[PDB]
Amino acid sequence: GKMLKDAIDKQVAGALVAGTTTSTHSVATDSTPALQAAETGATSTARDESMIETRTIVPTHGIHETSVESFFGRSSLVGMPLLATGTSITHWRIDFREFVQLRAKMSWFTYMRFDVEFTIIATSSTGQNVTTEQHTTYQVMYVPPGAPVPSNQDSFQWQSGCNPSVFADTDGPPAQFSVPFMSSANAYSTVYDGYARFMDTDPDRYGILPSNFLGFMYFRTLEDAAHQVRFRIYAKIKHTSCWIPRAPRQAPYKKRYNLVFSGDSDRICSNRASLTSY
Amino acid sequence: GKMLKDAIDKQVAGALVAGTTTSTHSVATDSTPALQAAETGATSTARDESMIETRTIVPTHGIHETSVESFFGRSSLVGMPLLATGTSITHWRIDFREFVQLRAKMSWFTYMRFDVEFTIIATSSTGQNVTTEQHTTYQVMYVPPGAPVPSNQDSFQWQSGCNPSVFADTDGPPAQFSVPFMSSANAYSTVYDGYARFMDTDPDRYGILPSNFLGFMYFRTLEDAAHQVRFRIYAKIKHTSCWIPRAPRQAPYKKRYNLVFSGDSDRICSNRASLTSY
Amino acid sequence: YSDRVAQLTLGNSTITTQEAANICVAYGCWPAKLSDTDATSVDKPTEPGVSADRFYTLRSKPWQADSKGWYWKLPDALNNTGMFGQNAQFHYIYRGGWAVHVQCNATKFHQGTLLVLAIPEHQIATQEQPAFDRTMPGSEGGTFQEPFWLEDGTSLGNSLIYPHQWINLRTNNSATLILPYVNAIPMDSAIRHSNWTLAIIPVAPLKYAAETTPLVPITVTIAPMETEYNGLRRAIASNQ
Amino acid sequence: YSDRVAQLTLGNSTITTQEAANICVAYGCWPAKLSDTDATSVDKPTEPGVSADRFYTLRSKPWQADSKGWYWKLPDALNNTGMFGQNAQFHYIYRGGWAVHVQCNATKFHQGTLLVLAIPEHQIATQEQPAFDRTMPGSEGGTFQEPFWLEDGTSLGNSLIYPHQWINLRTNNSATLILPYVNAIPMDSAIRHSNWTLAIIPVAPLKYAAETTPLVPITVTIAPMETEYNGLRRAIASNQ
Amino acid sequence: YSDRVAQLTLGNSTITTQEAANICVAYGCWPAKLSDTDATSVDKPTEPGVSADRFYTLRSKPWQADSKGWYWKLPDALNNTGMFGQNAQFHYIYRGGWAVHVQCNATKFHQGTLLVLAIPEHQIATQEQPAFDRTMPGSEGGTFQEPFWLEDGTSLGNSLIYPHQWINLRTNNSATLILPYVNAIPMDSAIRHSNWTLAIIPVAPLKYAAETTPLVPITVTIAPMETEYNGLRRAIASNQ
Amino acid sequence: GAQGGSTINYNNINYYSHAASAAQNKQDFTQDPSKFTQPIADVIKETAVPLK
Amino acid sequence: GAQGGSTINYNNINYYSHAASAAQNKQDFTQDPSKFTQPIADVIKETAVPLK
Amino acid sequence: ESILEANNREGVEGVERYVIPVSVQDALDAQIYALRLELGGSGPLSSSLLGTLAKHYTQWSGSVEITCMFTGTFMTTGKVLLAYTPPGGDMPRNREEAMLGTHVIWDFGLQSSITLVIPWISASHFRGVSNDDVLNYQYYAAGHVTIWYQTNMVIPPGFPNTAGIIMMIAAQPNFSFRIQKDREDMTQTAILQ
Amino acid sequence: GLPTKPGPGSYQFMTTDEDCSPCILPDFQPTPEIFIPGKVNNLLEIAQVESILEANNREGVEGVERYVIPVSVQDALDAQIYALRLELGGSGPLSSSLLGTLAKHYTQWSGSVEITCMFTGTFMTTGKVLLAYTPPGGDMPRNREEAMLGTHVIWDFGLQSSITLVIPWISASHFRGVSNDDVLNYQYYAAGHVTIWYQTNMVIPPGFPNTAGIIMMIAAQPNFSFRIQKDREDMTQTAILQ
Ligand SMILES: CCCCCCCCCCCCCC(=O)O
Ligand SMILES: CCCCCCCCCCCCCC(=O)O
Ligand SMILES: CCCCCCCCCCCCCC(=O)O
Ligand SMILES: CCCCCCCCCCCCCC(=O)O
Repeated sequence: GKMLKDAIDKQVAGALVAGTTTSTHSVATDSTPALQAAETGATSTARDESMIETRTIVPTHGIHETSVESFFGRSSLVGMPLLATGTSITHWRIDFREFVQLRAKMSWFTYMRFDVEFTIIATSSTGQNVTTEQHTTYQVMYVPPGAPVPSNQDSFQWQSGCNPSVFADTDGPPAQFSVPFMSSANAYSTVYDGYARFMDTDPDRYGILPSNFLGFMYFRTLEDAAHQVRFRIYAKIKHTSCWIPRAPRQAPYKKRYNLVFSGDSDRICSNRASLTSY
Repeated sequence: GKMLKDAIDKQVAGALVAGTTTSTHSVATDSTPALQAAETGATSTARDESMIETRTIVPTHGIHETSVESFFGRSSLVGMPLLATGTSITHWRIDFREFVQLRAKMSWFTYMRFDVEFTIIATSSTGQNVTTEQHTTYQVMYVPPGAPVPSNQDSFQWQSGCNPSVFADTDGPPAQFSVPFMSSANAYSTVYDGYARFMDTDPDRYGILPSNFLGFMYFRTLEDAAHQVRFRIYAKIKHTSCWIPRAPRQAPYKKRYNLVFSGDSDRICSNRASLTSY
Repeated sequence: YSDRVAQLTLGNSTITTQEAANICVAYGCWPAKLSDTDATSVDKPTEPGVSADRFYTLRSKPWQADSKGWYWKLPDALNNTGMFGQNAQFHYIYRGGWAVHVQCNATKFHQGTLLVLAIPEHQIATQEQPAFDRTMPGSEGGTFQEPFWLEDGTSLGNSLIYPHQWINLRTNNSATLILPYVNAIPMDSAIRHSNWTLAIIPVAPLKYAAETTPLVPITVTIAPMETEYNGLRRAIASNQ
Repeated sequence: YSDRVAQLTLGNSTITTQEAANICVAYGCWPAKLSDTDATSVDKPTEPGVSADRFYTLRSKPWQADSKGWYWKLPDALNNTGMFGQNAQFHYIYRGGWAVHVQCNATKFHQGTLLVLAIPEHQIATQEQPAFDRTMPGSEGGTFQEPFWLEDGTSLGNSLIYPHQWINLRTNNSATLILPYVNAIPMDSAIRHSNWTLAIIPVAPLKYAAETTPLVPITVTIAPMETEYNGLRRAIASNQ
Repeated sequence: YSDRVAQLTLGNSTITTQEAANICVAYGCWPAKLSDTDATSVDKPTEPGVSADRFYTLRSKPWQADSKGWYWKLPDALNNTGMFGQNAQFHYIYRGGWAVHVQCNATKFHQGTLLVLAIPEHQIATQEQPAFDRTMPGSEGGTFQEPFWLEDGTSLGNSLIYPHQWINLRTNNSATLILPYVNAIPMDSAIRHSNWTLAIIPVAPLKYAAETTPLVPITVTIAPMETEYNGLRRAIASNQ
Repeated sequence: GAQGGSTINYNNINYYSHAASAAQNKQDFTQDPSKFTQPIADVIKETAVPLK
Repeated sequence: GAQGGSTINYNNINYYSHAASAAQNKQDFTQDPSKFTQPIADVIKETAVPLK
Repeated sequence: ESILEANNREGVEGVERYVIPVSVQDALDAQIYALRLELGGSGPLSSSLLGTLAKHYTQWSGSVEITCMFTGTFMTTGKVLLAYTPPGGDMPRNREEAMLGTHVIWDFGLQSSITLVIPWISASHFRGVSNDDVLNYQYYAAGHVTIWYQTNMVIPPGFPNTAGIIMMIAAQPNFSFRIQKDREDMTQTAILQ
Repeated sequence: GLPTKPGPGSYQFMTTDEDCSPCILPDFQPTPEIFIPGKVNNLLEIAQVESILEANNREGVEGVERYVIPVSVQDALDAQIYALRLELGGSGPLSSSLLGTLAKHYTQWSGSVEITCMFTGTFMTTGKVLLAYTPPGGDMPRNREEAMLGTHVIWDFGLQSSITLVIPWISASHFRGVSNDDVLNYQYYAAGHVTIWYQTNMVIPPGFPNTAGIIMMIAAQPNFSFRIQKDREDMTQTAILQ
């Protein structure tokens, strides 16, 4: 049926890399492809065929593993809240900045528009952190800014009449759910050269764009936990638009909410004793 | 096939918000859009374009998250009966008034016609309420008004020849089932300015419309429970018709079966010291 | 050309006002008779016509400095009045709309504002569940004690969602509301259930250009509209 | 025929250079006004035209032996200058592009190379979160302390991904960049957010054919382009 | 149908009045932009649009028993206000018309009449040539000392040749005048020359139905209309 | 719907017999705000004076 | 695709209502490298001298 | 439209919180009212119909209108300036500063009421409803509404020297909400019995 | 119910799964997409952009100076300016460039690379330079006579400030390994050598700077690609960021 045709999108990865045309020797004063001028800011236009004698090469290699979708389109850890047994409650602030691998991958772009698939793995363990048996339901509640936060395991906030929740078992399959692009802005921002507030220039609000922050995930067990639970929160970025590539992060990350780095030794690649030998 | 076409309904959320037409300055005695009269009971008709000079704005925002279906169309807690080990039996009276979030959401309307998806999460725990292991079947029996109630775990009422029952495991996936609009009336009523009975004006039967009450859910374990079981009963309202919007509840709820409130301090929003500063 | 001048003729009765605002027609729905597709009761209804579809005037109320407001249940307030009252007493079930007219004149030397609410299914409470003398107060009506909470734990400020007009003394001396039947069933008992509440609440207090405060009454005039009755038996006056 | 000779005329102002390289147009995108499909703010924008879309010259900088580099936030650097500055002060939100022209002449007896970066959303840090005097330095601009890390934990070597030119003294004395508006929203506040940073970093140091080092200034000239402003209120100068 | 009710919308600003008389359009000439045939200055004008073509409210004046009158020079009175003021400061020459709205309400228990003159090229004198604080009084305006002679050796009685309205308290509470640009040249400096004077002169004194005289302010609201500016340089605020 | 903008386009497929089993309805239904905002016998056009 | 060479050919079938539920997009989209490599007003053909 | 709980001064209880005082002034250009434009928080807009709906949502967009009704005697006159100031700074301090913004000027007369349309003026397509501090949702500051005497309130001898404005608010047709969220002030400590 | 047989892999979570999954906010309607300049659809658009080699990686050189290879007036003929092992992996100068940092995220590479050099001496400073690419099999070329036997360009300093040496894809296989993993003998994928030599000399007028610089720049050609994503070696953390 055509109605089911609406739920199917045929999508194709068949873009190839550029090929090579055979070329011959050139002795002239007409064509000088090797002479360049980096001052313009343009990258060199010279190609293989104009610099040496080439054979013909039919293109066969795909480019799809470096499409922005493929590069971001896998799951990565973004949150690891620990539910202790004293209160049986925990939360994770929602952003991709606690764990460095996804953050550094995002640092190649300025603005990014995407959806998210979240995946939550819960693991129970003892005080000495050895795996242990515990079968219990847990509740993950999305708490958006301005909604009252639960303060206990039995708080009546966990009613969840308006906050969305997911209920799953600690020893069941992983909870998984998708999320549309939720920013009030038309993209997310990986970096922000401004202040979070008018009438304020506190350093702690520099580089803080609050339209990236959609709130909190809160976690309880539905009864009081017998053992601590660790939730691992994975995000896969999908349906991805990217704008304005950047110099990628090179210094290690130090803080969650700013770009501070050490910068004690100004170098990235390793040293050698002489430029004319390895 | 066309027969399977009967089981598919293509349904679309593409209603947009109103746009903006550009306007220019107006110097006249003809058109006075800013002059109003609130005495009529009509809301102001003045629009942006007639009050200031506007640009053109193409509408892009949807309205679907405030459709009545979307606003009610999620699950909320409505019942939390506890099955103790002494009798291994409990029940929940069926109405959406024990827990305040769903009740307050319903208080925006007078009459509401809907279906229900119920979801039941069972959790076992110790006397000190710490999660514990217990694998057992439980039985939820719909007991409508006039059907004899079970008095024990082994009562022969649990035969369930005519009452519908659901059997599920305490440590299995949650039981879930749907329900059509069951009122003898043509809608449910969120508020009732009348008496439950003729020839009676007892205050305890004021505001009681018994056509909202479809009876009881009764709960046993199929054997005698070793640990207490807590059932959490969630309802999602769906296929929703709503009539006659109301002033929504503002004072906290106090009782399950009437609108009594404290009303000690007559205000809702917070105070300030002066109307001409914040 | 002038929505400040109105005339309302129902039956043998006619109202006029030279300072109206407009006429509020609740939910844009003029009262209408019950169609065969929604009806359930199989007996042929009695439709009394002009004997009941006419304006009735209740006793007036003084607007005092301290007044919190007044309220009337419908049909409750008219259940002992005229041929409406008799048709409502002699039948098990009733249906119909209302034409409500609130009168209050004062001077160009006065100020003050009344809010005139028609509230459907106005179930009331306070710190306690109310007694019968407040839920069904009769022709004399009741008074608010929590006008800020609209007697129901909601707020007066948000009650403009209900059909309403104002009486702002600088502008108008009268409010008119046309109310359709509202219920979750086709017909319902007149003595057991009140479909509408007429509520008149002072918002801006009544002030005079002197300190001597003459009598300024409020007067309610209500006409039933498009009435039907089913279930004829003996006459029963109240749910007690 | 000659991309070494350029003339840039905006408003009442005209720049010339006899040693340009070319003109960099960032992301191949000439500045453009906001279309009705992407716009959200409903008020009619003010478009000041030539009163603001014109070249402004900042104070010059001496290129010294030890210089690490200089930077300016935009619109920050021009927020107190001319009718651009006034339109940016009097409106809540602003949008527009830039025409940037960096001048530095020296001799055929000199050597040295400047890198001229236009960096969008150039949020900066060092071993510490920066204060306001560095995040929004004004017309005088700021100076780099970690030019190798591009003040942001990235690397200067990879900043050629950003729109850029060089000033290599053997080749050219000027760099020209045309910058479109870049943001994740349609308009944004001029005092709270800097959309672009103009960064001028020495890569090859400045050397003279003698040991006596005459004064070689660097001079920045910036023209706003295709500007709009919405949200008219009083004039507000800074986010402090 | 009603020239007693008016609404004036310019920019982000809207005026209303329920007691207007009509609108005076001086010499039947709506403000208009300068045509290429009459223009002399060759540079492309800045036209700020809504950023300047909007109503500005000056500080109010008390109408006292002894009041002789008040006056404001234009553009003088608005030269330090808003984006009009800034565009007038930053350009050598300016042209445009005005929308003037004078407000004064009192009671049906009051009497008194204001004359509201828009006087073009209103050069003033008394027994002495006036100082700058009277020729260009700014936003606060000046006061008459010879209201009978219209500060200029003519007569108030003959000033009805100028565009005018009355505020007669028994009739209206507001006067509206639309003024075209008037000059002997196409454009002229805003700080050196005042093209119009707004003059408000009491003719019948202000009388109250008691001897206790409450505060009755007069309030002026002025919108520039169809403005152009040429000759962009630094901002210059006054001719001193 | 593999995407138009703010258009969610859904094929609700009910697997059970009773219509009540079906998932929630995603249609946008008609909005008549004027039964609540303009509930008056005589229409008052925006440019007119309301009273009289 | 039961295989052409470097052509992955996929029918993304979304079972849920919201487009955000769909799996990741496998299309190759247009590449315009020259907005970053040749971001200059005057094109410089490979065989020409760049300056002048 | 619904009524703003606008007279939220400490000590005002009940129905009186719905009437902003307006008096005969003895000084020029005085301020009547000041209000931070916010759908969230706990100020006067939060308890209205629009504000209570906003309690259930996280984000908002669109134009809002405020309709004011004067309640003085027939013989009482006055002119009022209603101003909307876009964000970036503080509340306007005097009528000279407030008039620089979007504003309407209200003449008391037969038509009892006025509308100030607060138009959607915004860097982004949506704002955050809440003012969540830890999350810096003050980023979404939406400006100021202030009310001023344009001339004065004037009365005949011996009339009430104080009258009222009833403020009313509603959304325009270009308005919407996103992201359902729990209502802050609808709580319970126990199951209802 | 339809009879089924869940098989192996049931209930597993694979990080590269391509599956639809229920949306937790199925009624949400996002903000429109607006035009933004510089949209990127494929990271090989970035790899084709030139970036500066951290080429002067001698022990003791810090900061911006690591970006300028010294070039001097020579007192001897045919001297060497620079030497560089052609490697997208490891930690040498190519590893910190745009192409090198992208290669850190990938396991395999193919295609031609180009190196653009810009001279920074005075207008009056002259010179000719030989840039050589030696295919693998042996060591770095020891003298200019040996290096010239390979692919090479000869650069004349002049008005056009810059030169390109295109390092063409010359390879037994369609792809090479990015890394030099020793236990796995990925030195199998050795990709050759780049060396720079004085073709004549740097010559200056009296009293000019006798030292100038080359800024080396690198980028991928349009025939280039990467395979197999892999974790970046030098982007680590010992603790959760707070
Ligand atoms: C739990 C359902 C709603 C949660 C919304 C999650 C959306 C996350 C997007 C994060 C984008 C910003 C990333 C960052 O700031 O580093
Ligand atoms: C268990 C199967 C039959 C149960 C029927 C449940 C229907 C519940 C509808 C409740 C509507 C009234 C809500 C209320 O009174 O507050
Ligand atoms: C077992 C029979 C398979 C039929 C289900 C096909 C997929 C469900 C249709 C979903 C339609 C809406 C999806 C969308 O386009 O957003
Ligand atoms: C339950 C309905 C069954 C429909 C699923 C049919 C198989 C999925 C289509 C996969 C299309 C791409 C596969 C391929 O050719 O590589």
